[PDB]
Amino acid sequence: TISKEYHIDEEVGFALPNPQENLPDFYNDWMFIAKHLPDLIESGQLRERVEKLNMLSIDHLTDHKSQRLARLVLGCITMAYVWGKGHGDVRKVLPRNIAVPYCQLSKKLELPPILVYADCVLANWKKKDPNKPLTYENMDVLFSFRDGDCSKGFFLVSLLVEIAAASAIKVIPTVFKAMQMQERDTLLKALLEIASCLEKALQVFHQIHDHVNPKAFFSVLRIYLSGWKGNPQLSDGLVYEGFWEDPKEFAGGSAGQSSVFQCFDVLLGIQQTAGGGHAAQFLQDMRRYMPPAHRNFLCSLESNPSVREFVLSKGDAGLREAYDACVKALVSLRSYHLQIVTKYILIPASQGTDLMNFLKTVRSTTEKSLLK
Amino acid sequence: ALEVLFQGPHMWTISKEYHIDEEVGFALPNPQENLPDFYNDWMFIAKHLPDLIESGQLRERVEKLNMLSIDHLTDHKSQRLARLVLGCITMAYVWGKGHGDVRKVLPRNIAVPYCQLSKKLELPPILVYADCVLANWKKKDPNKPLTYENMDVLFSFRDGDCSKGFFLVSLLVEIAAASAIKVIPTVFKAMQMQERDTLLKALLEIASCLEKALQVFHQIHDHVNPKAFFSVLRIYLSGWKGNPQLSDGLVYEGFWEDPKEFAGGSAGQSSVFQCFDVLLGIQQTAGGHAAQFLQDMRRYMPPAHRNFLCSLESNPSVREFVLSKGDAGLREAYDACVKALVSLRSYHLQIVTKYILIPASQQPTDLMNFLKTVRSTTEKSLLKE
Ligand code: HEM
Ligand code: HEM
Ligand SMILES: O[C@@H](c1cn(-c2ccc3[nH]ccc3c2)nn1)c1c(C2CC2)sc2cncn12
Ligand SMILES: O[C@@H](c1cn(-c2ccc3[nH]ccc3c2)nn1)c1c(C2CC2)sc2cncn12
Repeated sequence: TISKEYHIDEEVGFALPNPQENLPDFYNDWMFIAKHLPDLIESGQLRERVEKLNMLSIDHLTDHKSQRLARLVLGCITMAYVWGKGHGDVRKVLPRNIAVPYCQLSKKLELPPILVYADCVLANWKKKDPNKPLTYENMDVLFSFRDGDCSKGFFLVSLLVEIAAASAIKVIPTVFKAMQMQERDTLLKALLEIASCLEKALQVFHQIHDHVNPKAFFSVLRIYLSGWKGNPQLSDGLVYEGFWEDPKEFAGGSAGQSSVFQCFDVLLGIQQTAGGGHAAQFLQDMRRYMPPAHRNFLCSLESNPSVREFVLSKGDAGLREAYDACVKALVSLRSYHLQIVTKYILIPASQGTDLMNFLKTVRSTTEKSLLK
Repeated sequence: ALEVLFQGPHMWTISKEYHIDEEVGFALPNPQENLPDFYNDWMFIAKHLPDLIESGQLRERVEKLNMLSIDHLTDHKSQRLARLVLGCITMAYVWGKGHGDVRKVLPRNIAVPYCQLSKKLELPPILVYADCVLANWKKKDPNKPLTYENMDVLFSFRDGDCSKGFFLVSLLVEIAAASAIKVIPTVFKAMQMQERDTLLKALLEIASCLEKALQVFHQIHDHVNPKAFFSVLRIYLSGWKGNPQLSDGLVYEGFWEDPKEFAGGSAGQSSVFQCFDVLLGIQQTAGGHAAQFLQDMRRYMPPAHRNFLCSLESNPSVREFVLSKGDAGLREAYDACVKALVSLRSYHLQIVTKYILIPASQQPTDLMNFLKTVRSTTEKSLLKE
């Protein structure tokens, strides 16, 4: 089994298991702002409340779960401060009373000082009833940006698909041990088990229609997910007052920072990060925005022999069929995702085109990996 | 690799799966000089680039080739030689005499097998540091040692291009630095086991290897001349990523639809220098252009060597360990490694002034800033000035 040092959970996988809901009393001033973003943004009192804060030390965040909650809290406040109401007026400087401890905590956790997928998706959740299962009805997010932003639906549906895909992670050690031991039948059962997990993850995906609406996603949520890397609104980046002299550019929160999807492309030999193209460059850059243990996990998978090369080298139709079942399940997920992105991004934009090409290039690379 | 999946990142030994040699390190040990007779048509062109470019017959000889299958390259060394052969021909075809006329399309009879072999080896279809430096060499006498006098390159671009000097001197510095690679497992085991004296001897041994590598560097003056390097060799090292001569990249006829952009051969693709920055916690790859360039150049390294660098990043921080000890001796040994890197990079800046900066001014920079930023990042990693 996968070492504890990789921080992969048996149940939720790359998601943070049982995230912390509240910070120690020393940080109640941060917690008040973060828990009241919809009202403080709408009223215009948010930027003032941030500017009125006293610079706190990160020294009172003892455990990893408190450090991860503080990252989500500070990250949500930073996005809200920079974008405000999201109708034009951008703040180009992050005050030192928040930027200093944000960059300090970010340096400790080896993550950039910007809200990432690991903050608003992997750590932004809770069970309503701990005795009930991990289903949409029994879950909620810790923070939202605005009322009606569909943040709960967007984040929880991504999280539920992450957990659905995570069921195949435990099969990875079996795949590599079966190749080493030359256990052909074991590798076939293992590849077929991974395919069924990825097929089950596509069924989970269907919930996106019931908890997100195109208008709220396109006109509201999108604003707060935006970063400052190649953005004309902050052409040189953001100033992290009292930490850096020059403004630093960081990419916004992306599902391209999800370790589960990157790990199945690595596992199946789908060279998503190879080729020198924009899609490959983006996905490689997004690894720097993943928790360090999860970034280490992906590299360890790349250090292991190629499952695709092994299957190609065997002249075994059954083994090729099992390998192709995994690849087909990934093409199916990415093809369904493209239809969702057409409904939620492409069509609302007409009532953008680059995101379609990025997803189509990623999907095409997966399709071209089929042995047949 | 399976053990690291079950017990976590731990580099107690350098596995053979990383393709690092005990003697030449990241360089390809004993590279193949000749391809099977099936590829003599490629070999003729590659071995005669100076004469074929100068005569004007080169582009014609490439266009006259029949598309050969990569199926007759069985071993890894033949595949690496074919990459160097095809890569050298591609650079010569694209640039020609290098005085204006560029070819924006690579013919399919060469581009198809080049991209096929490149896809197998997980490297881009452009000449990389691993081709013209790590695989472009041979021992004149196998019984004599790895010294400049007993070595030669397999391919050159033009007569008097100083390719032998530029490539072999880079290679000899690579091998000099490689002697410290075997000390890496000792460093990680000493930190795990809390063996303070062992870690001190290990850090001092790495420093002496990096100090010996600066002495090796001095040979650059005797085998390279500024005029030949600036007016000739530079042309053939140029790539097609952000180049105004091939603004959209190169067309790899019969392999890709759109023209693909790839960066030219760079010493920023050297795994030995990147691995000592990773080992010493010099965050060379951590938002600026210099950091982005060095991270991108990892995609141009052999896959096993790219995996080696990420495995080093997965292991605990030697810098954090040394900082946390309040031990002047351990800090002095750590600083000896960092100082040896600052010394190398400072001597290199003087070489780049002599070979690039001054020749550029004697005619009717961004690379200076890149090197200065890399050197500054190394200097700022010193615990005590
Ligand atoms: C409202 C529905 C959704 C929309 C509009 C949407 C949109 C997008 C966009 C625009 C990208 C491109 C990267 C970027 O610009 O950040 C992307 C990438 C991606 N999305 Fe979604 N997404 C949706 C739902 C989901 C869900 C539920 C998941 C499940 C985890 C998911 C997983 C991914 C993955 C893994 C990528 C990276 C590329 C790939 O591996 O195919 N998406 N998505
Ligand atoms: C004729 C002498 C030399 C010149 C003019 C020269 C020039 C350059 C240039 C222009 C770069 C910037 C990157 C690029 O544009 O691709 C560079 C980087 C570099 N060069 Fe050289 N070089 C010389 C000799 C050497 C030798 C002998 C080595 C030994 C291995 C070496 C090692 C490096 C390294 C490691 C880098 C990456 C940046 C760094 O880590 O400091 N150079 N060089
Ligand atoms: O990649 C993120 C994203 C950016 N945009 C976006 C970016 C640019 C845009 N332009 C016009 C619409 C639009 C939407 N949507 N989603 C994302 C998530 C974030 C929590 C981190 S969760 C998820 C699942 N599939 C994608 N994502
Ligand atoms: O990075 C490569 C390079 C580019 N240029 C260059 C780049 C821009 C220029 N502008 C005017 C002259 C000129 C030369 N020199 N060297 C390089 C090597 C390549 C074989 C792989 S070997 C080596 C050691 N130090 C650097 N290098």
